[PDB]
Amino acid sequence: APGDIEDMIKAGIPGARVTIRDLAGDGDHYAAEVVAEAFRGKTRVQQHQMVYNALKGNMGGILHALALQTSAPE
Ligand SMILES: [Co+2]
Repeated sequence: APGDIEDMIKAGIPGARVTIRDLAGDGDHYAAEVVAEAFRGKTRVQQHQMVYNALKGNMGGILHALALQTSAPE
């Protein structure tokens, strides 16, 4: 459902700030910015892993369907 991606990220990574946009408005492919203190000192690969974990396999094709930008809070 709409908002479900954002909900799962925030449930799985407590304290995360999430910005989700629906690429092409197609209800299929998305881009997400996730900012979380738990990401500080982790590599981008490590941060993305935490986001994939948060989605708990609910999003088919997530490797290509959820384009990620992650960072520690500024
Ligand atoms: Co696809």
